[PDB]
Amino acid sequence: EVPDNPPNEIYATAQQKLQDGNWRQAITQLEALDNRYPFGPYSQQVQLDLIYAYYKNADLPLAQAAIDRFIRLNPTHPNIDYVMYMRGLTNMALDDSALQGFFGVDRSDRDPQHARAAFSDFSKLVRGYPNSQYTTDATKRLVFLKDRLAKYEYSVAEYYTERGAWVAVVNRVEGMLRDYPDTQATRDALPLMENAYRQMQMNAQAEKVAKIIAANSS
Amino acid sequence: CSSDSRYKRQVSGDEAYLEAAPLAELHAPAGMILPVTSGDYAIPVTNGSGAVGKALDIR
Amino acid sequence: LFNSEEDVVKMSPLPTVENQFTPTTAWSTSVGSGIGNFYSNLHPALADNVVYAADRAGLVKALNADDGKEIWSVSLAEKDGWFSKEPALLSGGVTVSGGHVYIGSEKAQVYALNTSDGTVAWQTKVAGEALSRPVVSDGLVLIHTSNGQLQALNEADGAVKWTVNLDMPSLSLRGESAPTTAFGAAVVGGDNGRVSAVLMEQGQMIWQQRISQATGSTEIDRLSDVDTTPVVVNGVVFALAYNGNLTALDLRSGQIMWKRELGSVNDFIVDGNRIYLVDQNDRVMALTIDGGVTLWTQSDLLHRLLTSPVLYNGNLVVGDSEGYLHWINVEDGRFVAQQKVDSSGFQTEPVAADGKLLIQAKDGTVYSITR
Amino acid sequence: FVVKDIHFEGLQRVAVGAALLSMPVRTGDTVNDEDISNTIRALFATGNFEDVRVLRDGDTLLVQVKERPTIASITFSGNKSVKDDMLKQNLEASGVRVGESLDRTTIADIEKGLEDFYYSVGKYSASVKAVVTPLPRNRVDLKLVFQEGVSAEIQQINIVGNHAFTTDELISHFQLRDEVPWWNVVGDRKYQKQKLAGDLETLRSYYLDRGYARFNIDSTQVSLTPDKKGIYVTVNITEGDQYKLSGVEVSGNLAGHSAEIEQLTKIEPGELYNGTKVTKMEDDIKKLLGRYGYAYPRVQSMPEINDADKTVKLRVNVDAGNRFYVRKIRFEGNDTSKDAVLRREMRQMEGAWLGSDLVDQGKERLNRLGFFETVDTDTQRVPGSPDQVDVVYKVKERNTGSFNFGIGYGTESGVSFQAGVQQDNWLGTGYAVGINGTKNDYQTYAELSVTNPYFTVDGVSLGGRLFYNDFQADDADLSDYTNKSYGTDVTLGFPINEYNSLRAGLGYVHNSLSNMQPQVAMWRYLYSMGEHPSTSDQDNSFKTDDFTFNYGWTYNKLDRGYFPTDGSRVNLTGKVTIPGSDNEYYKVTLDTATYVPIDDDHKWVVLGRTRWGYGDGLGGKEMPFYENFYAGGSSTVRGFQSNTIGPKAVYFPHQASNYDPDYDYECATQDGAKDLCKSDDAVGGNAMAVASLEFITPTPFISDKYANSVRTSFFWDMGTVWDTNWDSSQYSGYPDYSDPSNIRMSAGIALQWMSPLGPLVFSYAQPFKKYDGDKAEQFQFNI
Amino acid sequence: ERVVYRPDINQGNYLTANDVSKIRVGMTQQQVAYALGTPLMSDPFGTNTWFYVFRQQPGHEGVTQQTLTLTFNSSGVLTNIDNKPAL
Repeated sequence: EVPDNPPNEIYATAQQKLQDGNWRQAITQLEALDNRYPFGPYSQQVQLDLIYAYYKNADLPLAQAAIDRFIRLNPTHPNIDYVMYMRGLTNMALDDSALQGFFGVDRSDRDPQHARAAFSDFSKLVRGYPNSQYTTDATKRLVFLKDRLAKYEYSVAEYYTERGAWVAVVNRVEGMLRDYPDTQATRDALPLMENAYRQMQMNAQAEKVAKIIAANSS
Repeated sequence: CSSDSRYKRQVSGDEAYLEAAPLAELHAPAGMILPVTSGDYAIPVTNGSGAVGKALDIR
Repeated sequence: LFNSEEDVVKMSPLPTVENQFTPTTAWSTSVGSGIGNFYSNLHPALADNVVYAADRAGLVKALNADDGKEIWSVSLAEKDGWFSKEPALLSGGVTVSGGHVYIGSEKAQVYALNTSDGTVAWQTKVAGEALSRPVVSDGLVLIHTSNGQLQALNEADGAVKWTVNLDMPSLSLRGESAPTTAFGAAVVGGDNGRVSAVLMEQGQMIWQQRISQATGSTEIDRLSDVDTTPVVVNGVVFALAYNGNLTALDLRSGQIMWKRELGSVNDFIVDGNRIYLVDQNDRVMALTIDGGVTLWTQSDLLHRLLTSPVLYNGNLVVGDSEGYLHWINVEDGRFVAQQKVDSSGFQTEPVAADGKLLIQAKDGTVYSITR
Repeated sequence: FVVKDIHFEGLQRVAVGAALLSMPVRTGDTVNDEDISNTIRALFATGNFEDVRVLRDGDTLLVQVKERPTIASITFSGNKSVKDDMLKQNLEASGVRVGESLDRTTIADIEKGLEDFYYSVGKYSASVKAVVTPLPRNRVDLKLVFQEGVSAEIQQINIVGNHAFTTDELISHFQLRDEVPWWNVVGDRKYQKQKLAGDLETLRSYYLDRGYARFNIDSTQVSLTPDKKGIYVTVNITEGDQYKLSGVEVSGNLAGHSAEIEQLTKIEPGELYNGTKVTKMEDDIKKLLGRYGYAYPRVQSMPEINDADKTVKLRVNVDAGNRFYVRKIRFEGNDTSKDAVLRREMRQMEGAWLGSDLVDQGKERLNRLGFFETVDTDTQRVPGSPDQVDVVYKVKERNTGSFNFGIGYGTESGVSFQAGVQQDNWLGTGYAVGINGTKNDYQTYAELSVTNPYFTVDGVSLGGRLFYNDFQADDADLSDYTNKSYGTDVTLGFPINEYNSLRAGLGYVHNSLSNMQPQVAMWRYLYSMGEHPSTSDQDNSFKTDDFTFNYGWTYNKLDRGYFPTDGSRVNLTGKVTIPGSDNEYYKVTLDTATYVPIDDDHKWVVLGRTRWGYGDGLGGKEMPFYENFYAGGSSTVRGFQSNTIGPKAVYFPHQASNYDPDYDYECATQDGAKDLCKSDDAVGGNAMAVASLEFITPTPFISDKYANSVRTSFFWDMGTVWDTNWDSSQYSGYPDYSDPSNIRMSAGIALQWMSPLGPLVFSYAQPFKKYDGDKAEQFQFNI
Repeated sequence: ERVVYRPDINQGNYLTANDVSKIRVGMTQQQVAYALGTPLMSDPFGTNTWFYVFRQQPGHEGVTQQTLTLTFNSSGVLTNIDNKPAL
């Protein structure tokens, strides 16, 4: 797909095949301008344009690889915030996404193992670039990137209330407490540790958790 | 390829992370307190700008 | 599948098949299957008009050297072994001195068979299977085995006089590693690329010169089968390293008179100032003894895996592992005769004795050749 | 001289400044002719510069550089079986690759390094030449010819130095093949030094359990036989003497388990010393302490070899951890399921001391989950915690459910459809959900099958089945074989043993038939039913509400839940009737699935498959004609058509069977053939003996990424179905199946395709031995 | 209901009666932690109370229990070893 030119014509194909929407064409030119010439001046912009080719082609592992090809090779661009935008968003869709969500089929009970990354890479956005043009989009994702990480811990907190592992309830809930300070499922985790304690004959500790619910009613 | 009936938009897909706003904060009463902000999931929500989710610009 | 998973070796043919002095056989006197396809250091011996020959399956013969008929025909169907009447697997060659057919077997044993009847007058355990023919001399039965050991067995009665380590082949670096007694030292190379003098009276290393390397940093292959055992002429150790690196050095000090210490020499003799040698191309070349000046060379038997270039019937004789015998000019490399008395090929050096050419092929076992 | 300008001529991976800083005559520094000579070498010290010509215009330098950045391609040739990536790696070890700077010093560093790579593969007989093929603007190509002569094969290992524990039994734990003459080709025997490394320690464990605690290998020396294949290894060993495991001195942190640890170290004092049992008695203690909450059970037997009586004494030094270790566990790799679906599959419970077995059996339930691809874990220590280890079960899940269908063509008729789909582990629940059924122009079928596999968390498996077949066969009407069948079977799975697991069920079989076919064996069972239905017409009805009791048994001695390779699972399922049933009968059936590896790489695996059944009346009755056994294509004997294998009925002298359609579905009726007309369809028998004989095979062109999920399997599938209660008087001039020997056979290859919808098996198979009434479609695809 | 016998459900994390004898009121947390290690549950809103609490049911024939808490003070010095039997 790449004509062997100087990389600028290969960039001239690349930026036009970006505007084509043919990322399949655009990735090949965005790479092979830099493959035979690893001295492209827009290579940091290529590493922006590659994710812009990758994410709009849904190439989230390659978009994460272009982040590494941005960060290791040329992070001189202060679009690291864009890269921290294009990392916390890239690990977001790569964690748990399907076409089943037209009427509400579950995807938060699943493993948020890459939504764990999508929180932190957006957390690197809102910390390493707190005033940046992308912190606001991160903040909207980051709340689901805590709460789906909360509701999965709630999904572990719920079964030990069912199984009878009441120690493991308290280990699940107070971890969900100390991690997630505002998620409602943490208030839903809250009476389980109490009802764990009543099964574990710590009803004094449970009534303290019932006092927590009394002030986490607010 | 495309549908021979030339019809799209029959599904909306998953976009739920795009809109999540911080829920009702937990207020631990004194003597019953637990430090709820130990992990990074007490989000460093900061002053930055732009639209929400993925609809914001991608260079 | 397995027609494609296996692979093959490459060789070259033998030009100039000659019959000018028309080569014949003196008598064909086969033992059985002899040295076999695994390279053993089994070569037969001829003494007293009686070719005391042997094969690794056990049958040690006494071929009466007019027709090669077995004077005695006994077997070394193995007695200690790990099973009664196992094949002998004669790793060392047939040494005959006195009333013993000394043959080193792969049981780390040198069976010494009474040459009147081939019965074991003694046998003695060595350390490891024999990379060397048992060099029986000076009251000693000297073997350089695959573990680098100079085993000195007692010659007439059998007793390990000493076993001392030498240049040690780390693998079974196949080749004649043998200790040759010279000036009071069992002057010995060693199949890892050195040459050395080791005091023959008790096994004391007089010197050892690293001639070249083997199994590392000058890497030798699986076809690498090169003697380091010295052929000392004029008090000068003319020998090789294991990669074929030819050298000429002092006998009891090791000081290099000249060298071809880059060489690919497989087999070599020192014919005056014409060192006839087999390079890794399996080709004949005469080198000097004040240097390695090529007086003449020959590639008319190219990649025909040569024996040692010997002199018999007025021509330079060498066999191969393809069954070709050759009668080379002793000067510049002309086939004067060519005999394919076998086709299996000659893993023995030609025993040009009794005015004949007693040759033991690997499976087309002992013939004798005249022209 | 002092430079005022440098002419930087040709870099292509080097900067102008990166050249300049490499120049000691950088623009502004002094220039000397030695400093010019210091510049050619230091620009060569960039490693990217093929030639450097530092010249100057008085002092103003002109540095003519030839360079070797990006290698534009690398060409491989002469590699018949070794792949180019294996040839790429040692080339990459020499600091060159495509799109990277060449170094012409590293040309032979590829080649001999690949020969040293060829040295490792059981070859050395190989040469490489890295041919630098230049390309535009500086670029290059590494053309790599591969002059590989020949790899080695193990010929004859010569073990030296043992005569009291003889060499011949030390050769006994190896295995090779023979006979490749191009027309009787069998196997290969290629030499590997790493296999030979495993060969020598197998010799060590060969000695160690006999008593030989002084066994050692003196040296090991492989032949450089000039055949370039010859492997003849001079292995000097010292066999040592036998010893006696004569006493145990178990010690250390036995963690309060001193008795049961000593039960693990129970020996015969004076048994011929078994160092393998000594090895076995050590990790015996480790599983015991691991189940007792000690994740770090450091056990060290010291067999102090007491040569004075030719014995050993077993100084066992044991060091357990501390009381608990399971604080919590984590689940990772569950992107399509809930964690509780696999937490109900797990048996190690948090807030407890560690049960090492409780981890693995729960992982074995995960190994028999089927909605997994691997079961791995991260049993990581909570640091600074003698009672805590957190077990991150990082497993890999697998897709759920599969579709099935059997229609021939759509949009060609009325409202008519055939359904069927699986959603076992429904959206991550564990619920085995598979529902089929078909409302057509011949039937209206609905069938439901659901399972709550964990009604309780003991393995109590609430599985229910329903079916409702509004089936009339609708040739014109009810006139041709109505069979309305409906009922249920709700069952429960429970491990009495988790290998030996029990099955039971209750069969409510409400059948409502009318105008059944005039077949002789069809009326024969109805004659045994006490009815006397009309031979001359399909006008007769049959309502049987059979109340039957089912049973069965599971054997589970087989590894995986989705792609097994070794073991056997035996699967009983039978039935019987009760007082209250409309027919008093029984029927027993049993299947097995045995997995034996041909070679122990488990990619050549025998698949032991057979099917046997039998049924009869409990007393005065018969196992029903709708309970007869069938086979054919799209089955384990496939290559035929569907329902072709079995006994064959015969239409009676038959008439207008409430109007059999006029010369349509002629069943000896008023539409011709009014006689005892031979019916080539499988009426089936009360017994069955059919089987499948298939082999797991590797594929070298389908990648073993998924040639281990594509199970390429040839077969010679044969089998017979027959009737032990067959009337050879009613079928005297007809197919008689009282004989059990009615062998059909169809041989071919099945092609399993692990899709996103799971395994998809398609096949072609030619019948080479058939029998009565076999219809054959040689291409048999199974969705 | 009408269940004859059920397979049991267990949950450990408990101090034994030997573990009560190793400790005493006055003992630092760490002298407990040298012999009895860490609990798998402690007090997340009060003082140092090391919960070692056991649960088991004997197959729908009631339910057994062994709560054993270690209420140390804020300094980790033990103030209460509350052994509680079956509920």
